[PDB]
Amino acid sequence: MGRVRTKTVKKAARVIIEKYYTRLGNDFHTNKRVCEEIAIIPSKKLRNKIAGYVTHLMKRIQRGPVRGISIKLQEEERERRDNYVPEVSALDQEIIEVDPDTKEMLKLLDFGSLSNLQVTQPTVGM
Amino acid sequence: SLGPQVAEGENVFGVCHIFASFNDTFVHVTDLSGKETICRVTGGMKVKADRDESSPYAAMLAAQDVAQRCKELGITALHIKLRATGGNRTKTPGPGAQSALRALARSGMKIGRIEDVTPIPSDSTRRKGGRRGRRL
Amino acid sequence: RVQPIKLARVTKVLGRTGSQGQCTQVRVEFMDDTSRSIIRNVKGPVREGDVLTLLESEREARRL
Amino acid sequence: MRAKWRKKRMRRLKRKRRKMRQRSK
Amino acid sequence: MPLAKDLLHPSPEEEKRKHKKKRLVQSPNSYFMDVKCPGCYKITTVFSHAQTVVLCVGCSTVLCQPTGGKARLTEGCSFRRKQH
Amino acid sequence: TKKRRNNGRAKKGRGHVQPIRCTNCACCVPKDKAIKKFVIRNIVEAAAVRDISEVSVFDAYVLPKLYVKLHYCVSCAIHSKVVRNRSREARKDRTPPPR
Amino acid sequence: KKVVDPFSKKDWYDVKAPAMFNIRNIGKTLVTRTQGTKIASDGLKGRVFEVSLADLQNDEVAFRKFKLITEDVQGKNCLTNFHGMDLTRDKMCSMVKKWQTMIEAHVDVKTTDGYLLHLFCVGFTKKCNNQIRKTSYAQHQQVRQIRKKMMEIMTREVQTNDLKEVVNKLIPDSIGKDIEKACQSIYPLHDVFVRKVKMLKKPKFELGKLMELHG
RNA sequence: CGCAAGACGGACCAGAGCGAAAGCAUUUGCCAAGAAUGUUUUCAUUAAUCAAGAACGAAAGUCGGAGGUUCGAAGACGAUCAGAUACCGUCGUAGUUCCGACCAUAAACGAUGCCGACUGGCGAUGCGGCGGCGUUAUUCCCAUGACCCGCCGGGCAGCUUCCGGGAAACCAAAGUCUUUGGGUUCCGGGGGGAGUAUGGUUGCAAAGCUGAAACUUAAAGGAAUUGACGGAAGGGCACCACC
Ligand SMILES: [Mg+2]
Ligand SMILES: [Mg+2]
Ligand SMILES: [Mg+2]
Ligand SMILES: [Mg+2]
Ligand SMILES: [Mg+2]
Ligand SMILES: [Mg+2]
Ligand SMILES: [Mg+2]
Ligand SMILES: [Mg+2]
Ligand SMILES: [Mg+2]
Ligand SMILES: [Mg+2]
Ligand SMILES: [Mg+2]
Ligand SMILES: [Mg+2]
Ligand SMILES: [Mg+2]
Ligand SMILES: [Mg+2]
Ligand SMILES: [Mg+2]
Ligand SMILES: [Mg+2]
Ligand SMILES: [Mg+2]
Ligand SMILES: [Mg+2]
Ligand SMILES: [Mg+2]
Ligand SMILES: [Mg+2]
Ligand SMILES: [Mg+2]
Ligand SMILES: [Mg+2]
Ligand SMILES: [Mg+2]
Ligand SMILES: [Mg+2]
Ligand SMILES: [Mg+2]
Ligand SMILES: [Mg+2]
Ligand SMILES: [Mg+2]
Ligand SMILES: [Mg+2]
Ligand SMILES: [Mg+2]
Ligand SMILES: [Mg+2]
Ligand SMILES: [Mg+2]
Ligand SMILES: [Mg+2]
Ligand SMILES: [Mg+2]
Ligand SMILES: [Mg+2]
Ligand SMILES: [Mg+2]
Ligand SMILES: [Mg+2]
Ligand SMILES: [Mg+2]
Ligand SMILES: [Mg+2]
Ligand SMILES: [Mg+2]
Ligand SMILES: [Mg+2]
Ligand SMILES: [Mg+2]
Ligand SMILES: [Mg+2]
Ligand SMILES: [Mg+2]
Ligand SMILES: [Mg+2]
Ligand SMILES: [Mg+2]
Repeated sequence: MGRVRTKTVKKAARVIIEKYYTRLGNDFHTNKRVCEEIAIIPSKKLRNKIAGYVTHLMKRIQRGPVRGISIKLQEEERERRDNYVPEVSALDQEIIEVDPDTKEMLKLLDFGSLSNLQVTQPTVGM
Repeated sequence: SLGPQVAEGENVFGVCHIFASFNDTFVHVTDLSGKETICRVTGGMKVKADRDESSPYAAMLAAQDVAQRCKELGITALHIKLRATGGNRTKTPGPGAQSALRALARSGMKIGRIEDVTPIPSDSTRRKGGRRGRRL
Repeated sequence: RVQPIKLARVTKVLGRTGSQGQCTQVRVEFMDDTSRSIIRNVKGPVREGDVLTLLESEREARRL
Repeated sequence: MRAKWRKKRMRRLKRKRRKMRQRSK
Repeated sequence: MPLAKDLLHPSPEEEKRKHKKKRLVQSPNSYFMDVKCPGCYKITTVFSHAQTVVLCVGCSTVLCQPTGGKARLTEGCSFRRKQH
Repeated sequence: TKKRRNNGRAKKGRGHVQPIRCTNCACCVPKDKAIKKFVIRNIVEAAAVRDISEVSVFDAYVLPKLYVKLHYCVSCAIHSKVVRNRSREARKDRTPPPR
Repeated sequence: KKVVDPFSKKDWYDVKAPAMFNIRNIGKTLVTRTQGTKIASDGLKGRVFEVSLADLQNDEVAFRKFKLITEDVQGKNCLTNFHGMDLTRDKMCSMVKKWQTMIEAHVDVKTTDGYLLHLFCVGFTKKCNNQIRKTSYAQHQQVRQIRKKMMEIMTREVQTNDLKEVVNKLIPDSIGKDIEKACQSIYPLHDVFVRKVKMLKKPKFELGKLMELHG
């Protein structure tokens, strides 16, 4: 048997999805026609294997993103999550409080407010 | 082969002494004191080729031959004292050890407290073999 | 020196041991007390689930 | 060994020769 | 070590961590102190690393003890460093 | 050429160490150059433990362990696959193999 | 001895244990019945039985094997007496481990009776709960002081006692329990036992003193 | 179950310790010795390395006594093999052990003289001292011990790197070297003949120390690279391989 697609079958199927993503549905016999229209595959046997990897990749891409294919419609949802996140309109705030040996680090840099104190358990970690 | 005058609930105890060298294995069995002895079977009685005298099958053939004889008298439960060769030697039990021990739990007896006993020296004499060892 | 036959059912196939890889390691039940279990070495082509026949259930073979 | 045994053979021949010489005189 | 440390003016707190022979001028780690026992009252002055059993010139059977290093006092009160 | 920084031995700051006999070869190797192995195993086998725990006279019995300390000559320790020859730079790992 | 069926000439016996122990029935022995001159009661003495502790108190640990010799027979009853304790092997072998210090001592002593004992002790330094150094080693003088204390305690607790009172201390091991608390201001010493006792010399019989124990 | 004998001190036991090196492990006592550490003690150049000379020196071996458990050169057999005077097996003399005299060698190795100066980082580890929050033990104490966090000496080592060096493997010394000189002792000069011959000397002996030449030869050698091979290891494969 074998059935380990060669790198010339796993590179067509990767370019095709990038260029034509909105045609390539999820069944095999329609993809076998779209692929025959868009590119020039000089054989029937090769055309079918390319169109058969396209379907695998399509089923996988209807989940999370795959690391060889950069499609337009799935960039923008990452671009969003980098532009901002649903969590906060405030900063994670300046109103935060700390403990000793830093009050004296500031006493030589001149701060005077919004802090706390607790002298830690009296020997190094255990 | 009479025994004690009680047989109903309690268990008349005994002691095994499984000696399990390479080359051969003995299943003894004695009374609770150790002094007086009962049937003793050794792997080389059960098989007829020297190379087999220590093997799991020769040991399983001996454990039963001792269990049937003990059950014939009074002894229902057994204590176990497991022996390797010891004395500046292998001090790890041979191939019959595990095999004879399971073969009398299965053939009727009841196992008591099991212990390891093998002579271990506090720096013994010089071991046979030569300074360059027994090379193969 | 007299033991009845026992019938075991194969529950799992482990690997193909032996020097030419001829015999097969297998784990069996016992069909009267399904609690028991041993590892045996068979000679033909075992599948899974079929009833072997043991002439001495006490052994337990451990290699080739 | 071959250095060890060369040394040993030379030693035994030297013993034989010394014995012959000093027994001659 | 920064490749530019200046040696003519060491740290007033590092100059005291190095061995007594290895600092710019040698200087002992010992000192003198005025012990003052309870009871009989005299101001006998003792070396630190004493290595002798000293006595108070009066009502004491002992006043300090020898050890591997600094002497350990029994009950000596003041023991001020004498600072000359 | 030199093959090990420590000569394949533990001795540093010492003249002599008392020898010790191999456990199968009966050879005679230094106590720091021999290959040691502690072995802790049940007196019963793991196949048998469910049968022996079934015909005890007592209700709770945890079976005894067998403590043995073994020493191997190098030839016998290599013939019994206790250790294997390693790559040249992969020779300088001291941590014992992962369990 | 291969005359016909040498097991149809044996008689079974009982074996009792001194009145300190709860389960007072050790088990059974057997012996060729009285013949021309080798009277059986001769053959039933000097038999040593090694008995785990759990088969005596029913409530204590499974190590601490005791030993009991028989001294006289009274109509199918073998009456026995103390002979010396030991410890089972694997407990011992499983205490001895690396990065420690095994301290050992031993003494010879008498009871108020002529019973001359020969005791043995053993202890192990402790890794303190909060430690980080991989080793818990003791210096040599600390070891020596610990040994002095271990010999001294272990001799006091026997010299002032009859055989029965010392066996009563051996049963729960108050001896090692005390030493573990005494030697704690030198090195914590997390494990202390009395690993063996040998009986060296024993005084005259005195049947009545025996029956004191079995009363 | 008990008696006797001789040797051996396991597990703890470590890239730990001590000693000038060879070497050194059951408890307790006696005898002198020592490094490191602490010091606002004392003398004031007393030092470093060393021909001559001198102490110790594993195992084997020699001589005279005592002893003789295990192991075992030589030896007698049984196997294995073409043969087996060998590897393997049973037995066994000298020996192995102690006392008194000899012997002076070893891959006696870190294959690396000793003394002194300077040049990176990091953690640990054995000894001593100093500082410090807790925890723990005894009399509730303080003193002291076990632990935890640092610092200072000198010790056995380890990791790390383009300090630098080297033919390279590699080395914090085997560095500070054509930019060559801190002090001093032993010792090498292509390969063999050869640590042989001979003379001297020491030894009861076995042997040690000192030690040539004739003649013969174009290489012998060191570190590293690529193959080929292995009765070396880990994966995988083929009815011209097996089952
Ligand atoms: Mg070989
Ligand atoms: Mg090589
Ligand atoms: Mg040293
Ligand atoms: Mg050195
Ligand atoms: Mg040496
Ligand atoms: Mg002795
Ligand atoms: Mg020991
Ligand atoms: Mg030490
Ligand atoms: Mg000289
Ligand atoms: Mg010698
Ligand atoms: Mg000798
Ligand atoms: Mg002489
Ligand atoms: Mg003799
Ligand atoms: Mg011969
Ligand atoms: Mg041949
Ligand atoms: Mg022959
Ligand atoms: Mg031989
Ligand atoms: Mg022999
Ligand atoms: Mg000599
Ligand atoms: Mg001399
Ligand atoms: Mg030499
Ligand atoms: Mg040399
Ligand atoms: Mg230097
Ligand atoms: Mg310290
Ligand atoms: Mg240090
Ligand atoms: Mg470079
Ligand atoms: Mg460095
Ligand atoms: Mg350095
Ligand atoms: Mg270093
Ligand atoms: Mg240099
Ligand atoms: Mg230079
Ligand atoms: Mg210089
Ligand atoms: Mg030359
Ligand atoms: Mg030639
Ligand atoms: Mg030459
Ligand atoms: Mg020369
Ligand atoms: Mg001469
Ligand atoms: Mg001369
Ligand atoms: Mg002469
Ligand atoms: Mg010369
Ligand atoms: Mg080469
Ligand atoms: Mg392989
Ligand atoms: Mg195939
Ligand atoms: Mg063919
Ligand atoms: Mg075929």
